[PDB]
Amino acid sequence: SSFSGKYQLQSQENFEAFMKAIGLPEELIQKGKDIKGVSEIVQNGKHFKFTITAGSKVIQNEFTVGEEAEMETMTGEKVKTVVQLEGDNKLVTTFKNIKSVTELNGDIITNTMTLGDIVFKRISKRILE
Amino acid sequence: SSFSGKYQLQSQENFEAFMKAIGLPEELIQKGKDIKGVSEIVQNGKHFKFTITAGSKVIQNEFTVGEEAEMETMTGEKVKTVVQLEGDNKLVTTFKNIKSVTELNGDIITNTMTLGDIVFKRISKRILE
Ligand SMILES: CCCCCCCCCCCCCCCC(=O)O
Ligand SMILES: CCCCCCCCCCCCCCCC(=O)O
Repeated sequence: SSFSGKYQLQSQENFEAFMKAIGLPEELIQKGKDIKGVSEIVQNGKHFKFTITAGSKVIQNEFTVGEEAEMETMTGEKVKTVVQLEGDNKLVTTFKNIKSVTELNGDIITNTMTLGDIVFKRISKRILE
Repeated sequence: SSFSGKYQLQSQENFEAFMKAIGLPEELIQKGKDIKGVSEIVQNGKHFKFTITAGSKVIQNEFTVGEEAEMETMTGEKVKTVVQLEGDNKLVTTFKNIKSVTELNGDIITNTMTLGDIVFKRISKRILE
């Protein structure tokens, strides 16, 4: 129903392999790979505000689903794309050669980013306030 | 008694002036000045683990009060200093020409950094899980 919440990272797979494939420096990969931080989502209808803790970087993006928006990526690049809401619990987008799926089931968000044969998966649990 | 918990930034004063004075790149100042993230402290006696969201950076430091510690600063430089306990609810340290005071008051933390005539003040609030 609503994506709003603070989410603490529980586990992830292929962080290092994904970040190397997009060109992050090895120095930032090593600094960030063990951080299990908190990301925040605020949903207002079709409007989303994301404050994402990704490794050692915090990225703050905002978009309305179905509308073209400029979003900052891990590399600092701003890509123009459209995120769609599938059902009430799946956010889907593609940018560059990455497919991204954000799925909410109960209190668990699973984010799956696919690049070639690397599936980068993050599992985060809502903080029950 | 215990600093442990997750804290969300509520307000801060003089972020830009302080970050300029320590020499942070202007591009990082502009993107970080409006981020209100979550920091986590894990305390075990005199031993502290900090996962700090500061602007657009995540900084992870560890240390024991009264022991010499090597800590990463906002610029990525590593400094050696000693963190002291003042009372039971204040951590104090000096490094370079900065004095940092971290004060716990129930569910509120006030971090005050003084650099010459600039007082960079952050007020955060415990996330109640
Ligand atoms: C598509 C623009 C964002 C680029 C950043 C990529 C790094 C992973 C992003 C996943 C965050 C999605 C929200 C769930 C919470 C989380 O996993 O932190
Ligand atoms: C003393 C070096 C720490 C790194 C410098 C980063 C600048 C901001 C540090 C303040 C964080 C203190 C913890 C309280 C929670 C918070 O304010 O996020």
